[PDB]
Amino acid sequence: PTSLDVTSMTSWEYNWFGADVIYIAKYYEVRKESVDVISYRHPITGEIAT
Amino acid sequence: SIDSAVATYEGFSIRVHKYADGDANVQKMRFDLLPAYVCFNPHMGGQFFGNP
Amino acid sequence: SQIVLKKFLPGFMSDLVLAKTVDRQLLAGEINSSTGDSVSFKRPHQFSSLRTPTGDISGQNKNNLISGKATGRVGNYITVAVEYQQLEEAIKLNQLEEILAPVRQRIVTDLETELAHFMMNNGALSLGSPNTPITKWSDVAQTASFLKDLGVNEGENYAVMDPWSAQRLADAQTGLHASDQLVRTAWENAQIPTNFGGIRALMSNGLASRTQGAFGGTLTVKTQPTVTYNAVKDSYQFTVTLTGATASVTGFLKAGDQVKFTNTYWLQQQTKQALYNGATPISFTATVTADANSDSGGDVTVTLSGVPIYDTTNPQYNSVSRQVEAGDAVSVVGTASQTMKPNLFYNKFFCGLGSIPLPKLHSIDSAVATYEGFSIRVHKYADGDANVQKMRFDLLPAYVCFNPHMGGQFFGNP
Amino acid sequence: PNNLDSNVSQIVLKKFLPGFMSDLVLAKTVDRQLLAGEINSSTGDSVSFKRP
Amino acid sequence: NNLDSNVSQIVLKKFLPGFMSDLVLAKTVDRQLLAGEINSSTGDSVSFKRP
Repeated sequence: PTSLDVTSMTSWEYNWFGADVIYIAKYYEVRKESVDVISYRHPITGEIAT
Repeated sequence: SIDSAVATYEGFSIRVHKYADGDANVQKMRFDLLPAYVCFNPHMGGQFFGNP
Repeated sequence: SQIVLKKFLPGFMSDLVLAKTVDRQLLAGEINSSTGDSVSFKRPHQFSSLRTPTGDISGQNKNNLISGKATGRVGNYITVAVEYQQLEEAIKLNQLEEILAPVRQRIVTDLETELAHFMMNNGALSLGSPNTPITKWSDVAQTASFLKDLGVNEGENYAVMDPWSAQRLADAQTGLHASDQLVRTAWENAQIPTNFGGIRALMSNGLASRTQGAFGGTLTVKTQPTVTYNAVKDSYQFTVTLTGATASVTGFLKAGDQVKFTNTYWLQQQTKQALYNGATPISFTATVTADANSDSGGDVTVTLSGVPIYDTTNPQYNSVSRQVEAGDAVSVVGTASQTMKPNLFYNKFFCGLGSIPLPKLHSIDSAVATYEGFSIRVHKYADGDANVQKMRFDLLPAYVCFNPHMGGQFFGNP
Repeated sequence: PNNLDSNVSQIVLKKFLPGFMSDLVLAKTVDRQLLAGEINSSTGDSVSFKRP
Repeated sequence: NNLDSNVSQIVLKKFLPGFMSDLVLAKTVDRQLLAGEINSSTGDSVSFKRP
């Protein structure tokens, strides 16, 4: 079944008739993570490449 | 100033009201709907049963 | 007399050391909507060994596996409410911030008073004579010595004492002979160091006090209680009946009193050997949980915290040298009916503490105020047609006692 | 004997068993457009229609 | 009213700490001399000489 987010924000002085709306949210995070970089150092056509 | 929403069920709109009593510390909710019936002409309907 | 200033005159305030020391990590967001009103933890297992030459184990019983529990529950509400006619209250209290400052302090003080009451009601260990105060260096170090003697290592130990007691230790420290820094600090600031005798010493002015409750007569046990591990594997509490008491006295034993069993001694929990206090063996002790009266014939039924387990079919769980049986001699520490302020010492994993978040009440203005890690829900509503605005502050705590044998009370000795 | 009933817990799953149902026939069949937007409680509690 | 069947009684998978001991005598007594001297051939007991 569908469970929607609750905000109690709108309907403030407005007539509501459509109960066929479900509220979905997109959530963003920024994280600092450990990643391993591989340095392909083939001399042909530039050498330093990480 | 009462929290509310709108719900539907096969083309019928229902209002939900959420309100609470502070000293009792109780949360309560209710749903409402108000119908209205008319009868245009009684000579255009009835009950039919299988005759013997 | 008409013109008034705006800075509220400063008031009084207690200090907070109990909440910061109890264990608040295991029980944190654990009583949610799915668990109910209580949750339970597990308990460590103990095993026993059989010594037989040839290693023939046939016939002899193998170790039986028994698991225990430690259940924590929710407490009552900490509610403070204010009502007022808005006309007079809005005269000189704009934005109504005057209320906020001394209400969170009241909530926190009530919470910590109840926490201290719970700690001294459920603690088991006892030390020294209740009458004598703390004066010398040994009165603090004895707690650390006892805790190390029992065998508790994983955690951290703490002792909390009155402000007047700290002066008697700082004054004693001022008489040192070779440490310039210690003598200088004690002389100037009268501040004792963090590690006093091997335990973390703390100062607290707001500390609960208790009444002894009148008692009289050479008490002794009438009926042999059941202290098998199967009975007390969920609570570490047991009920005993006393005889030889006074004819008819109400409030014979108040909550928090200590009852001592003379001929039953403590055991080093791992090595299962008796405990010897340098010159005399250490006797067993327990704490009264609820107040008990005395009926005709001097028969007193009391429920105690901390159990002397002497299971004979599962010897690995023993915590006392011998089994308490009928005719044993008991005594109550302290005087007849004096009132004192007890001193607390405990391990980190003695009692827990947590708070239950409260959802917003529907169609009522609400907000959340935080005060040293405690969340308080505030509401406002206007019930009544008498122009009376009303507010309320709420808090819901949770308590749990893990092991009664890692804490209790302690006093000084002559 | 091993008594290890405290090493487990009583669990109630988060699943709802299906229930019973009815059907919508009479509401979908009768005519609704004539009475739509014709009665309001504050104005009154009755409306009239003209016969041929 | 009567919402008991909704919630469940749970037990967390955490074990509370217990009481430990310490070992000082085993690391001080002699162990070099009586190291493997009792073998299958020697029997249950072995002997040492006196000055």
